[PDB]
Amino acid sequence: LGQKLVIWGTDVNVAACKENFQRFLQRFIDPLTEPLYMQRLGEINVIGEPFLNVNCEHIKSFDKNLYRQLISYPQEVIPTFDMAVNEIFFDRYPDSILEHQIQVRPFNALKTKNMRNLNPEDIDQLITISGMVIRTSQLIPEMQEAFFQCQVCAHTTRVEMDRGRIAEPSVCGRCHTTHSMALIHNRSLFSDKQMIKLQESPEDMPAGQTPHTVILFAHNDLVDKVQPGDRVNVTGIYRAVPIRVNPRVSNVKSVYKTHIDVIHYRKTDAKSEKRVELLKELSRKPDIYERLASALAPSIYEHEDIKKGILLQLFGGTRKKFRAEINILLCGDPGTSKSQLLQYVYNLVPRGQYTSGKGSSAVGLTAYVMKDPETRQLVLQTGALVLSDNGICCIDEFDKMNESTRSVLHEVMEQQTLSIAKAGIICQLNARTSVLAAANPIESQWNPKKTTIENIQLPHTLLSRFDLIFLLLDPQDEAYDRRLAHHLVALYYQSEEQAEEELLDMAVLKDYIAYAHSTIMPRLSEEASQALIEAYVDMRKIGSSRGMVSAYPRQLESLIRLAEAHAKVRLSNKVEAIDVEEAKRLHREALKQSATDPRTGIVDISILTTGMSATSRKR
Amino acid sequence: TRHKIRELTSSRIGLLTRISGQVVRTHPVHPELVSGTFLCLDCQTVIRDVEQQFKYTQPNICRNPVCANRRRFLLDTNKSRFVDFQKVRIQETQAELPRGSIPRSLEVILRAEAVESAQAGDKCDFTGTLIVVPDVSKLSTPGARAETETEGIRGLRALGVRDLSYRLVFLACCVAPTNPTAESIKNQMTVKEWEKVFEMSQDKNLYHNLCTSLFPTIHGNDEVKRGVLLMLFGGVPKTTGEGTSLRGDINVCIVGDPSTAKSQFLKHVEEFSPRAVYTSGKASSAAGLTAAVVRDEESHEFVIEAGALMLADNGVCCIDEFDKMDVRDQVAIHEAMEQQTISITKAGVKATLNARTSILAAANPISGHYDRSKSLKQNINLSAPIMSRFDLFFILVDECNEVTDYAIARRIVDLHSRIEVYSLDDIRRYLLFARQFKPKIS
Amino acid sequence: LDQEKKIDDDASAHDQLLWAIHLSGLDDLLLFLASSSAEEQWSLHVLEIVSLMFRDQNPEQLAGVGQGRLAQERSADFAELEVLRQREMAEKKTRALQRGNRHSRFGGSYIVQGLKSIGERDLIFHKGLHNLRNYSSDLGKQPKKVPKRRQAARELSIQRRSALNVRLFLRDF
DNA sequence: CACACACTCTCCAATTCTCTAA
DNA sequence: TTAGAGAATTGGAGAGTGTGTTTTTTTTTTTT
Ligand SMILES: [Zn+2]
Ligand SMILES: [Zn+2]
Repeated sequence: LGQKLVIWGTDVNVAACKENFQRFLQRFIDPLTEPLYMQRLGEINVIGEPFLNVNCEHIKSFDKNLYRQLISYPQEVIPTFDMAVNEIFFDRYPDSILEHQIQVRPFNALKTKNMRNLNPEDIDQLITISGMVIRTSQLIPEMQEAFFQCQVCAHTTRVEMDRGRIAEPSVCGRCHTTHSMALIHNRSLFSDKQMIKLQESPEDMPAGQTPHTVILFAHNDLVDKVQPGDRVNVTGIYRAVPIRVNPRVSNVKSVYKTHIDVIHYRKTDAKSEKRVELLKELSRKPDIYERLASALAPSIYEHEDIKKGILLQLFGGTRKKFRAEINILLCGDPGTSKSQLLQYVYNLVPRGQYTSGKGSSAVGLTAYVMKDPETRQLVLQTGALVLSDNGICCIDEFDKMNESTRSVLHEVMEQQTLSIAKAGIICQLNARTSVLAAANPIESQWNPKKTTIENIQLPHTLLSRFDLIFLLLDPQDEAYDRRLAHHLVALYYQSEEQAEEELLDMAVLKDYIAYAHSTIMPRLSEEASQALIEAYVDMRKIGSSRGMVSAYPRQLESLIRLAEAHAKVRLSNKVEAIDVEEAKRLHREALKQSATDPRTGIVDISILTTGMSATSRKR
Repeated sequence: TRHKIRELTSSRIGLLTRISGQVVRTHPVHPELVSGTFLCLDCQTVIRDVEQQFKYTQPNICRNPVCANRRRFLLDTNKSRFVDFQKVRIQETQAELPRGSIPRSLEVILRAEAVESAQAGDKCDFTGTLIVVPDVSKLSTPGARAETETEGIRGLRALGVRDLSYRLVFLACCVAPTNPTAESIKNQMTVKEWEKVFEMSQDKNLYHNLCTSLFPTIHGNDEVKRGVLLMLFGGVPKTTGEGTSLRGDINVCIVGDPSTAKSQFLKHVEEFSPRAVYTSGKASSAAGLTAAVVRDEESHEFVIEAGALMLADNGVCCIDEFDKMDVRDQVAIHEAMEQQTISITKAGVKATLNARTSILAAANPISGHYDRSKSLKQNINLSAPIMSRFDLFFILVDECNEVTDYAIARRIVDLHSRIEVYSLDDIRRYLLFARQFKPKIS
Repeated sequence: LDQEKKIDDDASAHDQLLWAIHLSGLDDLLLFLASSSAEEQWSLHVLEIVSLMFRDQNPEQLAGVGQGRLAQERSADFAELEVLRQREMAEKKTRALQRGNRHSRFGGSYIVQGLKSIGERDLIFHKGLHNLRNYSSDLGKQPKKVPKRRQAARELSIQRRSALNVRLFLRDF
């Protein structure tokens, strides 16, 4: 009987606790009006989730003693609260159906302890701690009901798990043969379980100390909700269990291993027609192209055409070998704005990636095969170019990638695939990634006596695959320096209003790009076709002088990509002469910056081969 | 319904389920005892159809009702029943992998007819059931003793004082790809396909029709289109009376400026044909166009990583940037082109590997522009032994013609706008049908 | 029946034997021997043959096998499978609600103040409130090993029907 | 080695067989 | 005729016995 039940050696009455929690559910209307948690139990009826999250601050404000009993004795109290919630969910809404009994999930919003100060006095208390997940194990199947069958006579029985053990039948009731009941593993019933290793956050550490870690266990319906690298305030019971000295011996070490029996996660670092009509109205705004290009990278100064090219890359061409991915190269001295621009723009798009061209990159450009450490089996770890299969890949310090990386990147940029024949695996992974690059000069400074390919020492076989190449060196003008200094002073005086304006611009920019990807598919108009043919023929007519080649058809395909991207920027859905002229302008400016021989200006052969005519005529 | 690998929770145990995944490793095929036939050692009765589960289980009572024996049994391997057995490691396919997360791996088990149909790297749909598999090392039995971080269950007689853990395994009853000889051709060819290949064989000027259909994006270069088409059809390989081969595959090289359509030819060929490979002259791996020798830390022992020509064995290898090989590949290319083999002899491996491959090379002349005053030998850096390997050399030079430039631009633009004589599937079927013929010489 | 472990109306070896008897027409000779008065010494043997012919069957089911019984039994099999599955699902949900929604090692212990243990102190309960909701004082116990001379008798047969064609032939017989 | 499987061996007692009274 | 007390046979609980339990040097190929 409920009224006779009392927590063991505790004098807390279970029925009183249940009724007090029901009173909390009934009366708590005031988080700052129906009760908040009865509103949530109205929502759960249609949402269908099997849990009710509740705030321990709310419980404490309603009743100090109930909160204290929850914190002190969660192992008994939380099942009591579950029974209370499942009674209320059929007192109200009595005709409802739900596949599982509701699980209450108490939590304090902030940490009650930090993991360095956990003590044995905290054992079996409800606590919550802040941390970062280091590793997350495979889904462990944990038994909850053992199904036994008689080997002789096929009689079956079911027995509950007591405290992890099984009360094996020892004799079959329907034929009385001893030791004849056999556990049928796949007829038994299992719940989900997973181990999570949690490290304290870096700011919480003492000065120069290595991290402490704690083990978490998350069970059914709360199992796979966290990933490595994320941050969480995790609420659970601080358990202490014995560990056996040897797997074949039941002696246990005197020192108990501890872990967190997880009850609630709260991720702390992860974060419509109105949106559609706002974006549609914004697409008709005058100079929307310049508006979006200026919204790109507010911290960076004056680089208009670079931002415009990055915008056209982020919008991309029309998908349908018909590669629509626009390739962009940034080129300039170390310490300049290109690295900051890459580190900004990679998080501005879904499916994006950022990596270094050097061997210290966390995720390499090439796919490889490794032994997964937690299980020591082979796993095909694909590279960043493959993980960014429909997004931008930001390759910083592009220039100094080794020859194998150069070859596989050439393969990716030309074929939009990455072939691997490593360890018996033979497969051709898709990589429709938009390569955005940042390349330094080989020496410490840019050399105006030399063109881009000779300064950066990259092959023409890679440089000719890029749609646009831009120079990020700064002028030596005192007006430029003074304007840059005023801009940097404004960045120093950046305040909350500028931050909110920049974040509003960032949000609408992300939404605009995603919507344009989702719905816009530009297609050629007749004037677009005539303009593109005219552009290619005109830029080929320059070759009448000196008998040189001044263009090649991949330039035309690049212009098609850029025009389609510009049409997608303004949500036209049909590409026409306005887009084609902007594509021509930006493309010609990129060639003017990149393909300029110092002796004669722009010359197209610099991209086709290294060593332009003014250099090669030494021999 | 197809489930993701992430959705294989314990609630899915025992249910029919379909998943998609990429195979990573395939283990050897073994015989698995499905049901033992046992002999009772102290009354000589045979017991048939003893089902097994996971630990090898002999029967626990004698079939002879009055017999007291419960341990002394002997397996009859000859009258027992076995099934073919393989386990394969898969992982999440590329489409299913969540962002910024390690790929999740799963052990699939294949039985009977499915025991080698899936190989590593293949993207395959598996149908079957998620099962739970015990830690069989922990279980002692009358048949065999035990063989000895999480807690696990307790309390079973067979388990003793140990604790039993569990792991999830997908018992696949079927496997298929996620997206898909003379006897085989004769069986596969349906009546429409027979009529189509017959009409193509009787098609007058099938030469130009196939050239146009296979290379519609290419402007001009009819001779090069014809040569590459003949490369696809190929010659008859032969074996001398002394067991020495005569090459049947031809090899074609296309030299041209970087501004011309030499890469377009290779891309069209590799898009069209099955089993073909595209590669640069420079290697994107330790192995290049030919094999290389690498240690693996699983044994700290040398093995051979295969190159592009071996992957293109019995096929076509398109090699762009042919002029810029490494010395190892450039030397081994001599054997591969003519002898159609690669003979590696290094520490821990001796192997004559097969490269029965037709090569479509694309080359850049020195100084970019093809100089007509210079000979082709002076234009390219390929050595005379290499140049003798090729059956055909073709030259693509970027003329400054206004009409040609307008035609190229028009072809690109109107083809790009069009996308929304023969289809490539028809050409594939006719080519596979035609390659079974072995013309004699009159 | 380890090898003849055969389902509701799959033809057993006995069914095939009876069908062979029917096709050979020896059933007509048995009927002639039973109906004829000239050779009544074989009547006892023919009674034995008939008694061995009918072993799985019972007359109430056998007499009702009309020509249209196959379609009826198809629908009956589907209905029986449906009710069996629904019954099993209901039993599963009763077991699921009996145990809690927390995992097995989710601890916590209670005292029932008004209930004496086998000693003088109150009982301490460990299996959770949901097991206390319908408490029984034999939850953790095992059954007793009753000795061989004390065990009850059990049925020597279970009612697998013979194949429907054999049932029609046996009804006609 | 000291703590667990597997087997043998011993005597206690649990249940039935047989004789007697109600 | 039906039910309880004394004697006989066999199940099995328990005691005893036997057995089982990263880090350095040297090489080789390939990467620059
Ligand atoms: Zn049984
Ligand atoms: Zn026996």
